[PDB]
Amino acid sequence: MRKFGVVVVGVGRAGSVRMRDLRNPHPSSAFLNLIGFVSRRELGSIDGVQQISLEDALSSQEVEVAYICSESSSHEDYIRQFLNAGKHVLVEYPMTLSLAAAQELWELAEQKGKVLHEEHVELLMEEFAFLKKEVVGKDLLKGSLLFTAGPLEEERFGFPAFSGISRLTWLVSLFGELSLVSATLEERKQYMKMTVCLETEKKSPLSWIEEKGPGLKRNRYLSFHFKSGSLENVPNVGVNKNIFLKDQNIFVQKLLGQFSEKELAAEKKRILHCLGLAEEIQKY
Amino acid sequence: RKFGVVVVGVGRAGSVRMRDLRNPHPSSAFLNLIGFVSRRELGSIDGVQQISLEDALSSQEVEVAYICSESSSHEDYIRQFLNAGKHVLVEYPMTLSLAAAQELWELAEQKGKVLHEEHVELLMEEFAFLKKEVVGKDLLKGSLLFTAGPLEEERFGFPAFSGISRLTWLVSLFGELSLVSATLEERKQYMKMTVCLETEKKSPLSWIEEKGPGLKRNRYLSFHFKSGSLENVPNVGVNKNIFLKDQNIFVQKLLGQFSEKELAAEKKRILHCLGLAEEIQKY
Ligand SMILES: NC(=O)c1ccc[n+]([C@@H]2O[C@H](COP(=O)([O-])OP(=O)(O)OC[C@H]3O[C@@H](n4cnc5c(N)ncnc54)[C@H](OP(=O)(O)O)[C@@H]3O)[C@@H](O)[C@H]2O)c1
Ligand SMILES: NC(=O)c1ccc[n+]([C@@H]2O[C@H](COP(=O)([O-])OP(=O)(O)OC[C@H]3O[C@@H](n4cnc5c(N)ncnc54)[C@H](OP(=O)(O)O)[C@@H]3O)[C@@H](O)[C@H]2O)c1
Repeated sequence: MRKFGVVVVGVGRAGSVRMRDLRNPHPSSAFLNLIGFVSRRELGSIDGVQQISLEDALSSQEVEVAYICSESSSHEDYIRQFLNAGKHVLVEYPMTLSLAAAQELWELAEQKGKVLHEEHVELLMEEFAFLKKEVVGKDLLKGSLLFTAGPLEEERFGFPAFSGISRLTWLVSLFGELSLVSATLEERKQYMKMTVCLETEKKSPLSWIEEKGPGLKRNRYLSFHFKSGSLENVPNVGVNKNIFLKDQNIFVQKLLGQFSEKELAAEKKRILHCLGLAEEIQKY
Repeated sequence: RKFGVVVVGVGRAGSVRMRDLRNPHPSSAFLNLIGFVSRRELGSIDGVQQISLEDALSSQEVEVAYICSESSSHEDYIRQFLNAGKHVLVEYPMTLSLAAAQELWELAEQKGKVLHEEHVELLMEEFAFLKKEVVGKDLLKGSLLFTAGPLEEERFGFPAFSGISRLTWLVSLFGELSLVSATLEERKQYMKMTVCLETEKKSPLSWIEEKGPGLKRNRYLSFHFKSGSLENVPNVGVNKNIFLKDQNIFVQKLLGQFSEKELAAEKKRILHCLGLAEEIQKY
């Protein structure tokens, strides 16, 4: 059995889940081989997995795939280094905090012949499976999505339109490419609220709000209105199941060339579309 | 805006279905389990009420029938519910003859409803893996053995049908297959079916179903390619809601989320297998 060598860079929340998924038996994982991890800190060994240096990780012929799971701000730096070193790259969203940087990195992967992949577990959640099915038949009059959470260090996870690009990705996936009508932002040092206004190609208004402050329980609130009727809640649709694993599975399919050019292009377009809006929003 | 569902036949399959309908899941959000139908008088499984075949066919409220009874009665129930105007999900094998399947597909088509043969075996982790391993390859020779306990042929049918799941793997992994030969041993409480198939590129696949007492339900698999071989599926973890996952495909059909191209490819495959099961039963 021919397995790709993997190293997980940044052993945080995201990183731990990846290591655990690699180490447990699954179809995706059968094709991979976790050779070690890279951390800014001196950890030694997580689950019999050894720490290894950035230096030795880029060097190694054994290592063919880098999972970048560090804070958003360092993503761009690491992606570039691993692509230049000749490795395939999986990176958690947002892949970068600028459109131009994303463009450069895709173009580099393309040139170096490797897969670059922005993880999007939000598209694999139950809540979204349901919405994908509910929206199918419909023509949206107006709609709104609010996400609340605790404070987040912008110096390392970036501006909220980037840190919450997942919410945007929903709206884009559900309703096509969107354009920016306006965007306001309140800050107050440890609170913050971002109010965005988007339109769909058929010119119908979507509202997007991210609120982050202390005492705020991570939550999602959603309301869609169509010509046929409205949806005020997602109903109880059960708990999310291995969203990260599932994303690994898409990545391995890429490594194996199981997706079409048509498909890989649609995805690239979408990712850039969002990164761009995040930027357009941050300007306004 | 939920479809009314009734589960016909409360066995192992039927229990799973009712549990999955009762629990909160994306699929299920679109369905509404109205009742079940049983040859026996059960009363109420989980606050779900028993309802007659008669009142089940009558009801405007009931729009979908899940047929989960023994394979022998599938063809009977499918026809009745399709005639009564209901969409139909049926567990494999949908029928025990090619001809019957063709008629029932043609009936659904004419009545404008979805008919769906369940194939949870395509949703197993073991298959997820094979789907990826096979992708790059050119198969020299290959073999698949499945063992289990005895099974009443009068009610689950001939083994090529009761194990059409195994065939559906080989077909799904290696394209449409042809029959070169097929032998069968019996000693009444034991049985072994040895089949030989070829792929379009004319390379040999062996398929064996063994059923007898004291035999632990098991699968054994060996593929040889021009590049190398595969003697085991490695530990790939346990299966996860294969039935729910099938329901999901069914609902996607109810919402028309699949293309004509896709729905066609699936009908073709299903019939290709039912046909082979028949050609094997002949020989
Ligand atoms: N985890 C999720 O649920 C999730 C979901 C979607 C997207 N993401 C994305 O995934 C990336 C990482 O998110 P995350 O939630 O994993 O970030 P995190 O838990 O805050 O960890 C990020 C980084 O913190 C460093 N670190 C410093 N002190 C640490 C400590 N005491 N414990 C753990 N790590 C520490 C690690 O780098 P070193 O090991 O080198 O120090 C680690 O890579 C972000 O780009 C985020 O946008 C995460
Ligand atoms: N088991 C699986 O994992 C599985 C997987 C794929 C396909 N299938 C297919 O599922 C269909 C049924 O298979 P199955 O495994 O569910 O068969 P099963 O559990 O033996 O049930 C079949 C029928 O037996 C009747 N029955 C009579 N007495 C019973 C009792 N005491 N307890 C439970 N049921 C009793 C039930 O009908 P009444 O309620 O009307 O009495 C039930 O519908 C077949 O086509 C099989 O090929 C099963």
